[PDB]
Amino acid sequence: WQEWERKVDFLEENITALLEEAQIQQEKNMYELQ
Amino acid sequence: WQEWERKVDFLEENITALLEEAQIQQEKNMYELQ
Amino acid sequence: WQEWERKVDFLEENITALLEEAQIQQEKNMYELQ
Amino acid sequence: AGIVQQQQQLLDVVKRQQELLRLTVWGTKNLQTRVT
Amino acid sequence: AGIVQQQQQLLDVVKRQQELLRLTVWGTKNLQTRVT
Amino acid sequence: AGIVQQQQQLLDVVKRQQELLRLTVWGTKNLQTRVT
Repeated sequence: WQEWERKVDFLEENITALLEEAQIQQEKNMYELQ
Repeated sequence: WQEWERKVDFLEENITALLEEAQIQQEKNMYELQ
Repeated sequence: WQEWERKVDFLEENITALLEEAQIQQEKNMYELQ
Repeated sequence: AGIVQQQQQLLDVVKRQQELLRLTVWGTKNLQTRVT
Repeated sequence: AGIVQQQQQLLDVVKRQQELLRLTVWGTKNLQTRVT
Repeated sequence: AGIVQQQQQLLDVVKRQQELLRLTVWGTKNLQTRVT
């Protein structure tokens, strides 16, 4: 459970950052489709 | 736990909504290339 | 909990497989669109 | 045709992840009922 | 457009799925604390 | 080719989520065994 906790915490921090980039890239797709 | 539940119950309904509408916008894009 | 467990195990394996397939299409897209 | 095709596969996996998410919330709700 | 749109809808689901996942990890943590 | 990369990122996200999800499920199962 000790290892589990730091793995889920990182995975959470990871996906959050990834979710930002995913949005930013999305912001560029329609910003640049034309 | 009271607000917790209230939240996961709203998220569930939300996601099912997005998934539903996504299936729609998906089939629209399918018959469109056509 | 008996059935529950049987379904999470299956779904976990199923999703990991669907993801792998998406990898094949992702590749064709990397190729084609380029 | 290939981007949309991937979109169907992407939406297909996200649907199943939800089924799995629902199952985990059920367990959590269930354990919660008892532990409480 | 219609697909760059489907791209957003997909991003929204995962965004929402993460919101739900967070809460579920919070529940697991809470129960784990009391159960032990 | 703007969307293809974005489709890879969304792919990587669902993958990270699946990993986190599997971990969450292990916790749900583990608690379950302790409770019963």
